[PDB]
Amino acid sequence: HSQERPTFYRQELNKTIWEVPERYQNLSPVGSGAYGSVCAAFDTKTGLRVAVKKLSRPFQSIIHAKRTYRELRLLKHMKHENVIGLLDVFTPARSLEEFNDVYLVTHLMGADLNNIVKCQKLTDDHVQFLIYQILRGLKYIHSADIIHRDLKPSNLAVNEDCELKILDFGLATRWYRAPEIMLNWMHYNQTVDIWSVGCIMAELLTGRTLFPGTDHIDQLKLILRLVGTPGAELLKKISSESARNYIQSLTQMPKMNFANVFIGANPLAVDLLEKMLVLDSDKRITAAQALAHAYFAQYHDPDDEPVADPYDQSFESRDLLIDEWKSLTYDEVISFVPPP
Ligand SMILES: C[S@@](=O)c1ccc(-c2nc(-c3ccc(F)cc3)c(-c3ccncc3)[nH]2)cc1
Ligand SMILES: CCCCCCCCO[C@@H]1O[C@H](CO)[C@@H](O)[C@H](O)[C@H]1O
Repeated sequence: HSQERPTFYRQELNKTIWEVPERYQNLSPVGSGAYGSVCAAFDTKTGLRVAVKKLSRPFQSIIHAKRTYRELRLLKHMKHENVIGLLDVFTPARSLEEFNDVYLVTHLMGADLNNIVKCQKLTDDHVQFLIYQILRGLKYIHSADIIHRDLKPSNLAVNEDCELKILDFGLATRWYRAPEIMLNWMHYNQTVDIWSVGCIMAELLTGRTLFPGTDHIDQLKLILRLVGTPGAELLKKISSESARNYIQSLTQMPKMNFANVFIGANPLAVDLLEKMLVLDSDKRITAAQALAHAYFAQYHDPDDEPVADPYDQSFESRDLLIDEWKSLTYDEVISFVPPP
């Protein structure tokens, strides 16, 4: 109605003074790093357990300030059940002149896909549900012209109703990366993330990491052994002469028979894996196409797989001063409207 600034309180946490609205109670540290620090809390207003992140050094430099702005813009835009979103953002500052600290609030997440899966085979029905949610989230992320680029089990939050959210941080590190990402290709397709989904899905089905490379080259050797050496269609799109001549020099390997590799799996799962784990990124199934695949028939609802509002990322190409990034960040804090 009902206008005021909330009443704040102060408490010493993770070696600094935290100043938060009184709705957030029982702060308990959960982690600290270069980035800032996170406390778990109880939001008495919503009845939700939340995580409150206080950014470290948000405006220390142009690059810090642009990163802070980027993070707030992204979190503000992401409004989807299977993607991290923003419950609240606040500052104790009462003016731009006072503005120094940024706090971000989201649902408390205590378990990632590894924490829940624990290296065991999941049932096919359970794999359908988890992969469906990842693809549902990716459809939304991709529709905002965003590519995750490092999707992996540690970036997937899952609760005890195995409801899943895609994150861009963690609560082995390269095993799920697209081969073009490990070769610093640039010009990435959104299907870089589909490769990662194939890697994750394979592992949930078999209980084994698909490409557990020891290092960069080994990872690539494991990939080529499964999917085969590049065909002529792929080779004609490689602009680098050294890349082409190295690839041609490799002994021709056929794509393995996925039906035999994943013997025992639902043949629809095998079919989907064959469509995700394709070396040529142009020939990989998209998130929207994958959601329509027969494997997900029990979960697919074409009227409840939403896309994002257009996401203005023009700021990415701007070179601005610190105070400008800071003011733009301040604007976004003030304009925040919580979800219903
Ligand atoms: C860069 S790495 O050190 C790093 C690790 C974790 C985090 C990190 N950021 C958050 C986090 C918290 C609130 C937000 F609004 C947004 C992100 C969490 C979080 C969210 C929910 N439950 C538990 C923890 N973890 C950030 C950076
Ligand atoms: C020997 C290992 C070869 C790896 C080949 C990876 C091929 C990835 O696929 C390529 O991705 C590019 C986007 O990044 C596109 O521009 C290309 O058209 C596409 O073919």
